[PDB]
Amino acid sequence: KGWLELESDPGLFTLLVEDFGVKGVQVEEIYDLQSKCQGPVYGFIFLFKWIEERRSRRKVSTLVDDTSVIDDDIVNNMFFAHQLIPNSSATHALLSVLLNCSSVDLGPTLSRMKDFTKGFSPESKGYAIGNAPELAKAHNSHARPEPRHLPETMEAFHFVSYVPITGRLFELDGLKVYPIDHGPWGEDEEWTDKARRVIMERIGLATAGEPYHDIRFNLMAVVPDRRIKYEAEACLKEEVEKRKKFKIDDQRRTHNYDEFICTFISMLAQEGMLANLVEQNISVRRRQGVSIGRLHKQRKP
Amino acid sequence: RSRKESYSIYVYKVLKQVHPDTGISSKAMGIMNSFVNDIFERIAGEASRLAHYNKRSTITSREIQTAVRLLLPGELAKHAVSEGTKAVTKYTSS
Amino acid sequence: RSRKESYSIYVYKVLKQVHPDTGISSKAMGIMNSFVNDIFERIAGEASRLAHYNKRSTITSREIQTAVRLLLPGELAKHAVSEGTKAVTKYTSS
Amino acid sequence: PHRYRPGTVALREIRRYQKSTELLIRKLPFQRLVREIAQDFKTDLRFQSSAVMALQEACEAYLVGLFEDTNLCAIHAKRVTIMPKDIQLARRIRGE
Amino acid sequence: PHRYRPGTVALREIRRYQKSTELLIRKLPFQRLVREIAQDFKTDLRFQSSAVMALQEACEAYLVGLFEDTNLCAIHAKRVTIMPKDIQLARRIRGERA
Amino acid sequence: LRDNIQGITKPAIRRLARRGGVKRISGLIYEETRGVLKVFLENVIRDAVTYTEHAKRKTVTAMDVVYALKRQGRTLYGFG
Amino acid sequence: VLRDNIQGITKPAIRRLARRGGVKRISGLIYEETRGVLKVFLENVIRDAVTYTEHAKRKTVTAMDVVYALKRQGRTLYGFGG
Amino acid sequence: GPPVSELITKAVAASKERSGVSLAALKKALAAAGYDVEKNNSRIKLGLKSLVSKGTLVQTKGTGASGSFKLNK
Amino acid sequence: MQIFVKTLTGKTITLEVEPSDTIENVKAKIQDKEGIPPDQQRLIFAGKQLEDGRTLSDYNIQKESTLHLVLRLRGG
Amino acid sequence: RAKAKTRSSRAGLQFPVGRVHRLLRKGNYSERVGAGAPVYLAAVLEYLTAEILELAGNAARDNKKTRIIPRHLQLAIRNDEELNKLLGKVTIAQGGVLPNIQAVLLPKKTE
Amino acid sequence: ARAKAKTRSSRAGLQFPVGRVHRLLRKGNYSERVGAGAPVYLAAVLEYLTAEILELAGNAARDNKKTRIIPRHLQLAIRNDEELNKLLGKVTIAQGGVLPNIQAVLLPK
Amino acid sequence: GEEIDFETPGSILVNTNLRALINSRTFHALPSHFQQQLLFLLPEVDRQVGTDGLLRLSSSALNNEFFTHAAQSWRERLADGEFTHEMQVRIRQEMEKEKKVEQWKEKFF
DNA sequence: CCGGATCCCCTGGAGAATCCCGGTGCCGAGGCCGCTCAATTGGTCGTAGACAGCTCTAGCACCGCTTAAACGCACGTACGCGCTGTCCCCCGCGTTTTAACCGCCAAGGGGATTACTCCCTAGTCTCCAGGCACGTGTCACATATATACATCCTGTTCCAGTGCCGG
DNA sequence: CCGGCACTGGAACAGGATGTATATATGTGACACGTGCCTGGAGACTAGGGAGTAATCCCCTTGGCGGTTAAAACGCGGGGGACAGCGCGTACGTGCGTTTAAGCGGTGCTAGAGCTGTCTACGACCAATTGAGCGGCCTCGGCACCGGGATTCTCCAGGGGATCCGG
Repeated sequence: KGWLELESDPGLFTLLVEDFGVKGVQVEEIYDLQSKCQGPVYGFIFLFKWIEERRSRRKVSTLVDDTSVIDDDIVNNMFFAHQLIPNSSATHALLSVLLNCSSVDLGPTLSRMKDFTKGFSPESKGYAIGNAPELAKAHNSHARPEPRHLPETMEAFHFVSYVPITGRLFELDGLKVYPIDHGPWGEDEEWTDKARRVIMERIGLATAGEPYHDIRFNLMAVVPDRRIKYEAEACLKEEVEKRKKFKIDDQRRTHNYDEFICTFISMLAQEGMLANLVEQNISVRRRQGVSIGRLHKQRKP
Repeated sequence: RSRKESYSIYVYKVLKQVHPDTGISSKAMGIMNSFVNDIFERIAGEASRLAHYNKRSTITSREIQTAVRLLLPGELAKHAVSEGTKAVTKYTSS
Repeated sequence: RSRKESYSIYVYKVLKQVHPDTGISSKAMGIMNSFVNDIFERIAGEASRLAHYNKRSTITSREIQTAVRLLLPGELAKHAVSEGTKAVTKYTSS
Repeated sequence: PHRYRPGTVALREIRRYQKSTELLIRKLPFQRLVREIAQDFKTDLRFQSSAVMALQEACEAYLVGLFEDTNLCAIHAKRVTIMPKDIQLARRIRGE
Repeated sequence: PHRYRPGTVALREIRRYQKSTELLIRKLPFQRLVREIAQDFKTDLRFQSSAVMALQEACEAYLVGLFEDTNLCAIHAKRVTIMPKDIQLARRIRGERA
Repeated sequence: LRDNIQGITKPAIRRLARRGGVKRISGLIYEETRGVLKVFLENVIRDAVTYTEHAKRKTVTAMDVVYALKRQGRTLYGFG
Repeated sequence: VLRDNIQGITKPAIRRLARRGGVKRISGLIYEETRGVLKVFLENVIRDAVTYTEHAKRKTVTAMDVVYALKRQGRTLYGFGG
Repeated sequence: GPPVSELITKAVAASKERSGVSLAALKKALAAAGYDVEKNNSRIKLGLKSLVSKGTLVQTKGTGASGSFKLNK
Repeated sequence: MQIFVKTLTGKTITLEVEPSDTIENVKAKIQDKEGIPPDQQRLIFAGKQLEDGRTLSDYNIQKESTLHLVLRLRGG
Repeated sequence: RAKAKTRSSRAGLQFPVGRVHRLLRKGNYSERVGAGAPVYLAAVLEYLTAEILELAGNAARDNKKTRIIPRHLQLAIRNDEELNKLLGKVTIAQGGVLPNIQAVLLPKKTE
Repeated sequence: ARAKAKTRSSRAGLQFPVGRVHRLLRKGNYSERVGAGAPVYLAAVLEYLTAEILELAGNAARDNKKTRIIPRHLQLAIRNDEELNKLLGKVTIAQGGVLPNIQAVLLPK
Repeated sequence: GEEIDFETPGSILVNTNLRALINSRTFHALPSHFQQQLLFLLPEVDRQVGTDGLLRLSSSALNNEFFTHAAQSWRERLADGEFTHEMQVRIRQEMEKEKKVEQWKEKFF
């Protein structure tokens, strides 16, 4: 069970959902939370800094909260999964968004997975979700290669999914045992304003002050793909150029540069002129208690 | 034979309520009791100094909160202040 | 307004006793007053701790002697103890 | 002209500053630093002139001792120039 | 026949004493030293077993901290072996010497 | 008021080093020392303001600063 | 009467204490200075403990007196009282 | 009195080893022979400057005075 | 010559950027002031993602205008 | 007379409020002691004890032991950043010092 | 009828006040009761320390050809004496400065 | 010396900014055959064909933020000293040992 | 053999820093007066502990046995300490600039003061159950033993250098 | 001009030796839970002073503005110190045999820790009151600053003095 770390990028998620087989969906990075977006049909994915210090200092939390779901029928109908895989939070949130909405042309593998898992229990459902070869391959294809060499405390971040399954905003978390129901919307808004308000209050309770207090959050909105909307042409040109540049970024991100850098430095050293420019482009100031040297030497008696 | 006051029972109850399957031998238990006594003495002394500096003849919850903020560093002080405020609110309400 | 308690005149009298022809500045007088207050507070706190350790609710000459011995180092402490004992004996005689 | 060798003026400054007790840090720039640091703790906060002077004097005393420890660390390492490495070692030994 | 080069057994002992918390100082000679020192203050002085154990624990912790400070000074001085110079430097920095 | 840590000028650090007995001063240490000050004040003012927050006062007095310094073991003489 | 037992803190003991401190190489002059520093620290702590015991009209140094003496110097010890 | 060149040449030749002779070895040989080295060691370095260009003594791996010197073949 | 940068949470930060400067120095200043690595944030101008390797004058960023900082980090 | 219950249980707290109040009265820190001050002090003490015991239990589970030894307490106090500064001038008997290991970095994400 | 209200300081023959020290001890919340001889002893110790410090400061001023004691003189007097330096090694003196401490290595060869 | 030091962190590559060390002008100041050989160790997106059909790099193919992040990570790993052979061998052994235990869970996933 | 020219140590003079004397002014240190408030003196009363007596307990002394560890010696080796070299970076100095500071003025903010009251906790009484000392069952672990794996060290093996000589 | 045969060193690897973590089995002392009780915590009620609050005075803090430099900033030459490389030798790490005494276990004594009862003197509390100490004012001498010499410290220049080279 490798499941390497995944980077949270809009183009990365767009390419990932394209690899999933679904054609009419993508993600967008909203910038202003006080603005209004058009057609935010699908749910929101929110990256927040997950720290267990609060839970350790608030150990009395296993009790059922007021916003927590009481019955099991709606949980059985909707797609909610626990965190049984170490690094499936991104996939958990993405599948929570995709499988809890209609009018979507899901991929054949995703369609048969949803059909098989329709009407199930969240624990074994998530366990079956984790045991998928195509899902793991898709996750690892877009996964960064550099973190796999690190193990050769930690700032962890987690996704939460906001979705209007039955006209009410439900929050889905990988680590939370029970989803919390806190969407009373359904009067005049298109579910966007309530999501913005809940994000605002989450940020307020997160920091509640002027100091940064480790300000690391990222909100993304799942939206139908704009290519078909623009087809049915400056908008088409900008959409296709964004798609191409994002695809290039995804291709470039997954390649490790260790061998390239090593080869470049070795070629410069064997060429002879390296010792010139490496002597001039020095970042740290010299004669500051740092032992800088041993470039062209052996040091083996 | 006289009796000696200690926090052994309360600390063990806290341990049970946080780690039901974990125990403490009576060699590090004395260490925990000494830590509790030292923290209590430091907080009480800081509260007494705060009362004396402001010409206060009584030690209220505000003095204890100020002593906790001064002594405990980082988010430990904030969490302790929140817990103390919640406990005081629950005690006053009931 | 309100009277301020300070050892300015006492320090000046002591200085005249030891150095009749040497004066003192306002900043030096304030520093001396702060030093006297700090030493008094530290010795009183040490004596209070000594009384509390032995379950004593009163502060006698022994507590102050022990505080002086613990705080002041070596020959300075010895001379301070001698001077305090002489003062106590003179007070008892008269 | 007449230029002193590197070090003589430094020794003269050491002798002059150790023989005087003026304020090495300018009062007004330090006061603004105190005001801006206290802003994060409590806004709309006033500072007495005596409080600012006392805080500046305390910082002067703290920094002088830190620099003395830094110089001793440099001397221990067969070096004369003080370095950030020396300050880090001095603060780590003192527990800061 | 077979032996370890210098720097390996020392590291193994360092790891062993980092993972263990026994009394490195023998209890009886330390207690006897405490008794000898407690004669210039008051003669015919008795010491409890808990008191001498606490004294030994405190002295061991203080010496471990001092040795850590001296090792830090030696690493700062681009040296591996510790000398009395770094001991004096650490004592001065901590304020014990001056 | 922002970015006033630069108010502690390089010669001001030089004067402090000369007072401490320093012949030669490095460059990057000029950025280091201010940072140390940027910690020390945060370790003192935060205490003093706390005293200011306890006496129901909106100004910082000299005695509060003296108390804050005394709490950390750096007792100050001449202000109370 | 016993005199001059500072050698009871033997060279292997100092070596092991430095090993716990992360020291891998120890010079021959470290042991004497370490013994002197330990003797000074013991003298200070024992003087404080003796003063505490004499204040209490006692001639037996209890563990609580040692803890108080250590705490008065900023080196309070846990596990022998409060 | 006598020039330092021939005596340092004899000192470096007396090694009878493939490895070169260092400056410390020259200093200790001169001290044993009974020559003023502490007050004229820098002058000894100047002596090297009088023969390095000559070609009768070549540095092995070191640069300048520091290093080891060997007789040219 | 000043500039304002917003965050997704609405926090406002003030930076000093020359008109002929580049966004790499802006990221370096951001890292210096708040501490996040420069590679973990991206600049946004009127909803357009800033491209690395281009100066401020390339996209015509006016003085005292507003930009956005979107924090692209790792996770799950 | 109604049922007599301790003030500690009134506030839903484990540490004894009455014992803290009695110690404050006997400690003579001030002429008067407030009603809510013992509750606040006991709550702070209980929170600190709970945090220390939880960290010690985590260390013991890392050590595969069901009892908390002085080694576990020393590791818990020294590893934590805020507790180390609070207890930077204390000594723990049979506690030792932190070894030189890099196994602390473990981004575990599980139920 | 009523005897002269002589001060306890005059009775015990010390300059520092006794009534003020006793009042501060009683109002300082140190202990429930305060003995009769404790304030006298504490005031005597304070007077001894003040006299020693003032004598050293006066000696420093005479060495400096100054008639008026300044904070610099107090700092010099406190730091020069080993016992006072140990007593006040963790204190800050306003307008006091530091002693001239230049090592041998600092001086040119 | 003879070989360029890549193993020990003592080399100045950790303290040297690879962003300034490697640039478009630096790459264009290299022999053509070396550049052609090195381009084969790069992704497909950053390589295109011009009028002559030879492999060419884009404007942002080398001075983008991701390359700088990769270089910084390489410098950090140099600081950790993970490129040394004495630890590279045990890294290889650790990587190979995983396949020994994966043979039981291969048939289930 | 004895005139060249290079580098080393001593003194002298120019130049900057600082002591040393004397004048001037200014401002606060100490003395004095008025007041007021709290320290003295007197007396009473409550209880903290001083002191003598009893109990018991753990600290000291001593003996023996076992073996873990310290000691001393040997030997190797590698690390700290010169010694030298390099080169580049703060020091010192000159010129520019720039804002700190002294002085003044003004507004008002809240810190301190006085009065009023009110309610909150010390104090006392009585009840009762929470936790402490004690006793007892049980299991977590310190210990022991055997085995396999990870390091360490050294001895052996395969690949890259010189040195020779006439088509 | 140049390469098969006769020499080496140096990166890589294999095997023995050592230490350590892991898998079971022991028996054990210390930890966890039940029990008697008794004393300290809790429920009621009172009262008296400390604290909360309103109104007010003015001390002091904040804000602003005009000069004046004292001091910070910037630029350049360069001296010398930070850093690197090299060599050495001696001091320390590692190992082993030996001696020591540390540690464990049982025995005995007893001097002192700790608890208790009396009763006494010592300290808290309240009135009267009065002298010492605090607040405000004044003046005159000690010190900061000024300037002029005179002395002292720094650094570079001139030159006695030891030394290898060539007809």
